[PDB]
Amino acid sequence: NLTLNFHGVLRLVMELSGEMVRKCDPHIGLLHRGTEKLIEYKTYLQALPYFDRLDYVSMMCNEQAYSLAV
Amino acid sequence: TYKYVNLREPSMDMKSVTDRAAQTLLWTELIRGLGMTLSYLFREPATINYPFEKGPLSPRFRGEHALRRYPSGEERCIACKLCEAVCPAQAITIEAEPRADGSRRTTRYDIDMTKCIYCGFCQEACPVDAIVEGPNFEFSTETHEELLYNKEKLLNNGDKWEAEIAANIQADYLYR
Amino acid sequence: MNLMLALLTNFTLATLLVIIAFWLPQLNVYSARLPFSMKFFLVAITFLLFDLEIALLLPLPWASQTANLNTMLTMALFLIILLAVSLAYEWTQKGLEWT
Amino acid sequence: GEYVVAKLDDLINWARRSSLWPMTFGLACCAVEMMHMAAPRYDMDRFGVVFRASPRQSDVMIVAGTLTNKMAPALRKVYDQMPEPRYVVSMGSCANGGGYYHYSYSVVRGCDRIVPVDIYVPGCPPTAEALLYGILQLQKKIKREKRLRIWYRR
Amino acid sequence: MFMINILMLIIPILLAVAFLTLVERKVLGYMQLRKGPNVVGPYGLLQPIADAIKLFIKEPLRPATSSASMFILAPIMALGLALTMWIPLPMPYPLINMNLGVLFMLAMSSLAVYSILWSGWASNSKYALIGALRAVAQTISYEVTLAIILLSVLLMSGSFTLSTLITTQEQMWLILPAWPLAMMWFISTLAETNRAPFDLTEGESELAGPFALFFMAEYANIIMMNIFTAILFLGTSHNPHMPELYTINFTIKSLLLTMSFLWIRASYPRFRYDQLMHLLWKNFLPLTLALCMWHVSLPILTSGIPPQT
Amino acid sequence: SKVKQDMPPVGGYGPIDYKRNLPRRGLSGYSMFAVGIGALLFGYW
Amino acid sequence: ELLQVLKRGLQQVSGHGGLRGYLRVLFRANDVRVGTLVGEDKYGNKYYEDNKQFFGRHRWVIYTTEMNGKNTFWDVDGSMVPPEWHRWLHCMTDDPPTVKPPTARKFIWTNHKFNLSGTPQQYVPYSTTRKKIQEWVPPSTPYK
Ligand SMILES: CCCCCCCCCCCCCCCCCC(=O)OC[C@H](COP(=O)(O)OCCN)OC(=O)CCCCCCCCCCCCCCCCC
Ligand SMILES: CCCCCCCCCCCCO[C@@H]1O[C@H](CO)[C@@H](O[C@H]2O[C@H](CO)[C@@H](O)[C@H](O)[C@H]2O)[C@H](O)[C@H]1O
Ligand code: SF4
Ligand code: SF4
Ligand code: SF4
Repeated sequence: NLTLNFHGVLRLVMELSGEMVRKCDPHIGLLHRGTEKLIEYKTYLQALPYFDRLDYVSMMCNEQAYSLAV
Repeated sequence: TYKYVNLREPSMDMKSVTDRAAQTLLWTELIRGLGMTLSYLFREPATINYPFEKGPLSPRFRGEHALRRYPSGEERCIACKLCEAVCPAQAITIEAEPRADGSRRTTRYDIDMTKCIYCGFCQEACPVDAIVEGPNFEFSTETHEELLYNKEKLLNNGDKWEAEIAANIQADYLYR
Repeated sequence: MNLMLALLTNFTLATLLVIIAFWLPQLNVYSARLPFSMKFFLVAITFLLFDLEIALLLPLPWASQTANLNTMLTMALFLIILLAVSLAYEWTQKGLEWT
Repeated sequence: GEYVVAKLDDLINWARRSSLWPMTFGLACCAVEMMHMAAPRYDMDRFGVVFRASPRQSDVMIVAGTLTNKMAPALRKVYDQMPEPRYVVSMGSCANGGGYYHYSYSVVRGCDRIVPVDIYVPGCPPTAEALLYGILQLQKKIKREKRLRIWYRR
Repeated sequence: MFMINILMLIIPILLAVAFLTLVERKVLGYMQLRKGPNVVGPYGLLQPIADAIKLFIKEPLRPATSSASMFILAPIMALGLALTMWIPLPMPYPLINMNLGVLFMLAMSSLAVYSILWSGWASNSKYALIGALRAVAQTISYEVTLAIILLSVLLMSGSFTLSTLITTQEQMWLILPAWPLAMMWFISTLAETNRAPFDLTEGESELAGPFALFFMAEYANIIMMNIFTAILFLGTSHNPHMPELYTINFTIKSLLLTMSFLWIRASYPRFRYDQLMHLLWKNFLPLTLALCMWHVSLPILTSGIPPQT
Repeated sequence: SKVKQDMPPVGGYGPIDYKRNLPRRGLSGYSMFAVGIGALLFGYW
Repeated sequence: ELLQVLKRGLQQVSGHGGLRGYLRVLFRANDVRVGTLVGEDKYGNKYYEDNKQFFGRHRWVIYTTEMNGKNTFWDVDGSMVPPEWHRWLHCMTDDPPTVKPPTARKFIWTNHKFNLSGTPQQYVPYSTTRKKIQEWVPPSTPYK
């Protein structure tokens, strides 16, 4: 079992036997920026721009989801 | 309503089987792919000749900030602090006092351009069109400190860019 | 002679480029078993055995000048066919799978 | 002795700024605008900027996105492995000074706490054209270097 | 006079490689709806010079190498071997006229895998050695088909002399009687030089001066494979009183084949490692063995055995 | 003055294609093999 | 049409006023297209358009060789475009400042400045407010 230590940035800890993948362990949090906590210090309008920056490929869809909830 | 993207049975008659055999051995789909990249070779490229040519922008473009004046030269900003209150990044810092002529005016107006998210909420909140995001976007710096704007910097941007800023506001204010 | 000079020049130039590539101003004043599959050993060994028989096929362009073409053609095909049997054996014994 | 040194600076400065190979830390949103600067409209390759290079062959690091505390040691490790000369371009508000997450418990307030930065590109995100202006500005900065002139006055 | 001649081969090869890097970036650019280098010199003509100067004054970062001797040997071996592959090429006259020139080229290219092996041993890293062992396993596998395909073609030529391939193709290109072999030959060169869609050293690793020398060797080999493909399958007619007419036609074919490497790189995704091994061991090799059998029999049954000399 | 707003043209926009269009080209497998064998035979002769 | 293509290429040399002018724009702007001279600003930048070109390449500027005392023969910069032409060059409008001049104000900069970062003219931040706490100043005459 050979262990290998390696959109954004991802850390994959993998175990291989020859060519095969026995286990994939994604280690995330490399882009955790406490957005959910920051939103608690914003008004509802002030929080809206945070949703552009989640799935920052689908900005207005994220805006739409937040708007519908509000 | 739905459709199947990949639910088909290949025809198993000899002509169809030989067609697939010919594709496998003679690489026909791969040759077809080469035709597509060849066709692009002879297409005019989409590249523009920056900085001699520029990407199109609209009057609404949110760029570098600036503080504006009335035609007389009086500042438009009256230190209401609505911009500072709405700023999602807390990138605006304001102090004010009665000016020597009794006017309501700021003594500090800082924008930390490295906190700012260029959202334009400040120019929406301003009741007198004092703070705007201008059309400039070519103001990168060699140091961090150069991006911590004070009132002097922002007033100069207003005096520097007013000719364009006034024209852009003219083009879009009926949408606001 | 000409061949030895050509060889000397090629590797001498490669040596000079390499040592020059390593030395330039700068201006600065301040024995085990690899965790690697048995499958890759078999690829190397299979290459070796197939390579040895290609060594025996290399003389075929000259052998076709023979007056004994019955024998030459039979032996040439016999060899290539045995080469194919070797591949079919590797193949059917799962010597070519990577899983 | 002094004419030669000035011309030799010009040559090596020209070669380095004409052949700027970037390693992109595509950390977040700003990486999308970096991809657009590689895309046909701007085509960074036409300036001699290769689309992607490994760190060991890289001349410039573009920090394109938020740098979290969890990610900071890795970013420093990559920077230390760059061969010199090496330059850092900080792209966008997050990398510039923390931006919209500046007050977060998990965010580095500016990538210049971790590595020395040569150019700061403002915006959230900067437009692909704004990044290209920043890259060209770095080229102008390299053009002003006088390494051999200072070497021979030592 | 001969040392002049050697230099008239070596220096142009390195120049051709330098400007192949420009041509690759521009061809790929235009197939991608962009332009590629066009600022550094007119139409990017100074881009190779800027890149070369930049690479050679870059900091030469040597990590702790396990074997200093093998750290220097591998690039010297790679560059020296690459240059050596050109000395028997008839353009239309070779620098050295070898009776067994085809075998010499076969013998020399089979040593090119040592520089991969020695660089993994010199990398002082387990993962770099493993990557080097995968590259070797790929290279030697496709050596198998190249050698057998080459032998099959020479059964129509009758000789190991490279200039005999010119005589053999006086009336007609060998691509016509041997296009199935040409197809697999061409794909084999791509996998042999570790080119896309067989660029698995770059793909797998993704998941200064010395670097430049390895790169020049690799690109010198890419041009040479395509020169060899042009001689083997698209033979240019040679007129002894106007040898430069051969060289121009010869050069154009070689350039077009070299650009087809570029064209192919722009068009396909990459193979999986096991998938390119299956392509060789389960597809090309069975068909090359059958076509080797066929090409031994065909001259005998048509009464078309070529002359020994 | 009358309200003026971004609106579609009277009658709407013209039709817009969206279905996959991958046109069929080339010969049948029989013909392709026939040409290849024919080329080989000419080369052999 | 291969001949007509070459004629147009030759016309570009004439369009740029000879071989020297042709080679100057080639080495300064890497582009030898001939366009209609829309206008020239007070700094010497010249502005061209060609509406046969696709959107994005239909407008361009040839930067002056000297601006505010700086040699810009080789060192051109996007910030060198003054605001009144900036709107037209980026297609925020269809009217160049020659046809629709900007409104004049007494406080608007008469002289545009380009990006001054990294020069002695660079911006340096500071607090614009006055001291808030005033210290007691002891008397200058002894009387302990
Ligand atoms: C009269 C009697 C005569 C007797 C002799 C008769 C013989 C003639 C009839 C036989 C013709 C044989 C064809 C030889 C070509 C090799 C065919 C082949 O191996 O292709 C199959 C291979 C795998 O195919 P796949 O679909 O993935 O799976 C099948 C395996 N299970 O698929 C592939 O190899 C894919 C190719 C990979 C490379 C892709 C990148 C380049 C592709 C475009 C190249 C363009 C062509 C190059 C030409 C070069 C010219 C020098
Ligand atoms: C191929 C033809 C080339 C002809 C041109 C010949 C010009 C010779 C002058 C070369 C000048 C090199 O310039 C110098 O290069 C080295 C890289 O090795 C850089 O790096 C060097 O300096 C830094 C500190 O400054 C050190 O930490 C580093 O370890 C060192 O390698 C320098 O930052 C750069 O100043
Ligand atoms: S653009 Fe948004 S983040 Fe920037 S100063 Fe204005 S309100 Fe604050
Ligand atoms: S800029 Fe506008 S919103 Fe902000 S304090 Fe001044 S007047 Fe109020
Ligand atoms: S600066 Fe703005 S666009 Fe860039 S990563 Fe941060 S939030 Fe996203």
